[PDB]
Order: sequence, then structure tokens, then C-alpha cells
Amino acid sequence: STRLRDCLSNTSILPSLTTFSDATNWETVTSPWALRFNPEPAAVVVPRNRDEVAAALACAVEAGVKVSPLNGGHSYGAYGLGGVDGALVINMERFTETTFDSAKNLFTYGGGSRVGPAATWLWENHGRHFPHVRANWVGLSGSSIGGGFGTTSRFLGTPMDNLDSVDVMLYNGTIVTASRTENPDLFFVIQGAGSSYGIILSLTTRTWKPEFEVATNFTISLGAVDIDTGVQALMDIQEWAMTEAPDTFALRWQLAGEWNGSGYFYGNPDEFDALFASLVERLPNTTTTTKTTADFWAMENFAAPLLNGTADTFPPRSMYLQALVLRKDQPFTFESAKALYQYTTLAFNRTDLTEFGFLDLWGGVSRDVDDSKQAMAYSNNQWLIRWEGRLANGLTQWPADGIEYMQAGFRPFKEQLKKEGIPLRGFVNYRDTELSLEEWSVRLYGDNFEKMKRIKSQLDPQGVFTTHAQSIPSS
Ligand SMILES: *Cc1cc2c(cc1C)nc1c(=O)[nH]c(=O)nc-1n2C[C@H](O)[C@H](O)[C@H](O)COP(=O)(O)OP(=O)(O)OC[C@H]1O[C@@H](n2cnc3c(N)ncnc32)[C@H](O)[C@@H]1O
Ligand SMILES: *[C@@H]1O[C@H](CO)[C@@H](O[C@@H]2O[C@H](CO)[C@@H](O)[C@H](O)[C@H]2NC(C)=O)[C@H](O)[C@H]1NC(C)=O
Ligand SMILES: *[C@@H]1O[C@H](CO)[C@@H](O)[C@H](O)[C@H]1NC(C)=O
Ligand SMILES: *[C@@H]1O[C@H](CO)[C@@H](O)[C@H](O)[C@H]1NC(C)=O
Ligand SMILES: *[C@@H]1O[C@H](CO)[C@@H](O)[C@H](O)[C@H]1NC(C)=O
Repeated sequence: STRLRDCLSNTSILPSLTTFSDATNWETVTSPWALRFNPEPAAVVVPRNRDEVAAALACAVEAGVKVSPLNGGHSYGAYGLGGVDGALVINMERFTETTFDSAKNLFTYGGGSRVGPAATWLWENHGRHFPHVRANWVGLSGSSIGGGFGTTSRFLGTPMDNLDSVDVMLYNGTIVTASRTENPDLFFVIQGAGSSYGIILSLTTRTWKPEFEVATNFTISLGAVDIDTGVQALMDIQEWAMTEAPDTFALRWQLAGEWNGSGYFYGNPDEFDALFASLVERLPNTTTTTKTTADFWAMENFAAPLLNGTADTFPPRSMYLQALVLRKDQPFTFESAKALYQYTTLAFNRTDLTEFGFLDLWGGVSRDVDDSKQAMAYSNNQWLIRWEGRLANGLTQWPADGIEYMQAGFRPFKEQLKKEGIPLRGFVNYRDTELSLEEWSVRLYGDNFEKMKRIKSQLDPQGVFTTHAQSIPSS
């Protein structure tokens, strides 16, 4: 460690903000949100300004160690701590500047920001919104580089595609601005795989002023129904969602916790009742619903508790997540939906694990996405499907067969997709840590992967940012 320590000790980074394993706070600074993992960094530093980021990077280059920026710490694979052991972790926590350009209605936030503080700042100062993940303390950099999905994404897009530009430090300390029209190759890979290419110092997002002061939420409960009835209900919901629903709806249909759903509507609250009537039309006669209204920012805080708070709503968790997407051209069939429900939630039976999962309705403005325009493949996404196992309360050891148990229940669904000729596709932020390179690369990036590897060779030839297991290799 001597080389890295001595180099860092000659920078201006505070000694109190430079930690190695002999530090009194090492265990705290290296603790992962994803408790199934425990990556061991070479060191963790907290830069106070852009020059200190560059100084830390230069020390990593001189020492021959990899570099991982740490933002909100939410990675489902502990990727911010490097994923693999031995990275220099650059904790971006001080980079929380917030500015608003009222001429262009663009919000600029620092590369170490979290969803809640930044959304709260923009709301309280300007009455504006940008799509964001549904959790108060997730990093904005770490979530925006993997698409993201929020309650407003069916009409506003993803956190990722609402980015207008970013400022990025490359491995050699050079700072560039990336956008669709400036350093487009870098912007391409930021939009899906940013951790493999640079350190995002600042991000600028488009923003939306809500048209209506009041928003609506709702629930749907089918009651005690059999599998065929529940599956038919999903098919009927899907048909409504693909033919009648406006883009301003959101809907989550439970996988674990069936047969129930919930959602939001961001159009005129006086138009909701007629739209909700059309949705519940075919549902079985045991169905009941609820509806409420609240002002826009109150609703935001009900969807993501404590957006304006001071602590994470979601404590660290030992879990294993899997996730697939379906597109508009090949959505659920009766057979594929039945395979999913029959062998995941309806067969789940463990004392040491609990089940979690849902189907988030997509569609809407995913119709405007082109896969050739950014690394992440997500054009015409129609559903986001999440199936997750969580360690039971009171246990501390993830079971040796937990991954196999979770994968087995989700396998009949995959086989039915294969039978129907439907590609297996994923969603970057919902990292499945058990996938092989052959699997994650095509599921996340489709046929963009070769281009991504070329850009990797061009922008990080020495591999400084090659850290976690899903890092983009060079060509
Ligand atoms: C924990 C969690 C995650 C989560 C969620 C709710 C909870 C409780 N809800 C989500 C949702 O509604 N929608 C969605 O799309 N994702 C949701 N997630 C997942 C979350 O978005 C991802 O796990 C995300 O990657 C987490 O980001 P975060 O910033 O919190 O985590 P990290 O470990 O520190 O970093 C993740 C990766 O991003 C790279 N990174 C971070 N900062 C930078 C900068 N400045 N520049 C470049 N790369 C950066 C890290 O290196 C790491 O690879
Ligand atoms: C839907 O909106 C209602 C508000 O109309 C939310 O209701 C709050 O729910 C919390 C649950 O933790 C209760 O403690 C509060 O008493 C409720 N507030 C009011 C004013 O009734 C509800 O949480 C929202 N649900 C979703 C999923 O967004
Ligand atoms: C957060 O915002 C909601 C909605 O305006 C408000 O009811 C609540 O009091 C706020 N919480 C804090 C801690 O300010
Ligand atoms: C659930 O698992 C237990 C063993 O832990 C078993 O006894 C029980 O029959 C199972 N329930 C089923 C298969 O419905
Ligand atoms: C730093 O690396 C980038 C990415 O390869 C390159 O474009 C730039 O010219 C380099 N800066 C130098 C050599 O000063």
C-alpha cells in the first residue's frame, strides 16, 4: 500500500478524508448496502474539488490500481466500492452543487448527489421535477448511468435520457463535457455503462413543471382468485395499457403479493375516474379499488418516502435480484405470464428467504427510443419484471443455495420466452450479478456491445475504470 499512501499523502486531500485499512473508520466507510457482498478497496478518499479528483486519479495511475467512484452506495452488486477487491474508491459525497438555468429550464447537480436532496431542492426552489428512481437516497450518478425508471417515466422518459449533458473526468485527469452533440461516443457509453469510462463530476437534466397541482394514486385488488383468473386479469390490464392508457399513468402489478396493483396518474385529476373505469372493465367481479389525491410534491413523497428527509428509507439488505424486460412487439402471453406466476410466487416456499417482486408497466414514450443512440438497449420496452429473494429477518448468512432457488423459479418464464422466440433482455440498474458476460452484455446492450468495447479501448486504454464484474472490456 506504500506507494498509493505516499502519493495520496502528497496531494491536498485531507488526511482525515484519506482512509486505508488502518483507519479508525475503515469498516464504516467500506460497508456495502448490498450485504451479500463485501469488496475490499485499496483505499477510500473524499475529494473536495475537481482538482482533488484528478490528483486521486493520478495516484491510482502511478500505483497501477483501478478506480471506482462511489455515489449513493445502492448498487445491487456493491459496484461503487469496486465490485472486485483492490480499487481506489473516490467517494463523491461532497459534489452536491445545485443550480438552475431558468432560460433553458435545465437543472445542474453535482456528481455525488442523491435523489431526494436534489429533487427536494428543485421542487422547493423552482416547482419542477425530473424523472428519478423510486427511492430517496439512491445516487443520481449511479442510477442515471443505468437508465433508471420512475413513476413519471412513461411520459417523461428515464433519468438517463432526461440528461442533457454531463461533465466527465477521464482516466488522465482530462475533463470533457459529453452530450448528444459533444463527445458523443462518451455520452453514448455514459448512457448505460458510465462507471467503465470516467468520473462524472456534474450532470445537467431537463426538467418538467407539472401541469396540474394535484396527482392521483390508486390500488387494485382482485381478491381470492385462481391462477388462470389472475393471469387473464394481467392480460386484460396489458391490453388496456397498450391501447387505451395515456402516457401519464404509472402502474405496478405485484409478482410477490399478488393479485394486486397500484399506480399513479399525472394527467388532469378530473379525467382519472373515466380512465380508471376503463381499466377495471374486464377485471373479475371480486375486484375492489381505492383512489386518493394529493398535491404533486406530497405525492412524490408518498411514492418515495423521505425524499425531503435526512436518511435512507431502505437499510442495507442481503438479497439477490433478477430482472427482465419485455417490449411492445412481444409482450406477455397467457402462457408466459402463467409460467412466471406459477413457478415464482405461487411456488415460493422458504423459511430463510422472503420473496419480493413486481411488474412495472413501461411503454409510453419508450416508443421514441432508438437503441442506436445510446449504449443501453431499451427501445419500446413495455414491462420491467423484477424477481428478488431477501434474507429473512434475524439471519446474517446468505444461504449457499439461495441463488439457485431464486433462479429455478424464474426459469420456466425464460423457457417460455425462448419457446416464443422472444429475446432475453435486461435493465441495467437491475443488475443480475450471477450472469455471465455472454448473458449480461447482450441482455443490457443488445448489439451495441462491440461499439462500447471500441469506445473503451479509445477512452480508457489502460483500463483504469475496469472494476466490477459487469465492466465493459476493451475491444
Ligand atoms: C438500493 C436501491 C436501489 C434501487 C432502488 C431502491 C433501492 C433501495 N430503486 C430503484 C428504482 O426505483 N429504479 C431503478 O432504476 N433503480 C433502482 N435501484 C437501483 C439503483 O439505481 C442502482 O443500484 C444504482 O446503480 C445505484 O447507484 P448509487 O450511486 O446509489 O450506487 P453506487 O454503488 O455508489 O454506484 C453504482 C455504480 O455507479 C458508478 N458511479 C457512481 N457515481 C459515479 C460517478 N460520479 N461517475 C461515474 N460512475 C459513477 C459506481 O462506480 C458504480 O459502478
Ligand atoms: C397514496 O396517497 C395517499 C395520500 O392520499 C398516501 O396516504 C398516506 O399513506 C401513509 C402510509 O404510510 C399513511 O401513514 C398516511 O396517513 C396517508 N396520508 C394521508 C393524507 O392519507 C399513500 O401512501 C399513497 N400511496 C402510494 C403507493 O403512493
Ligand atoms: C416533506 O414534504 C412533504 C410534502 O410537502 C411534507 O408533508 C413533509 O412535512 C416534508 N417533510 C419534511 C421533513 O420537511
Ligand atoms: C414448504 O416446505 C416445507 C419444508 O420446509 C414442506 O414441509 C412443505 O410441504 C412445503 N410446502 C409446500 C410444498 O406446499
Ligand atoms: C486523455 O485521454 C483521453 C481519452 O483517451 C484523450 O482523448 C485525451 O487526448 C487525453 N489527454 C491528454 C493526452 O492530455
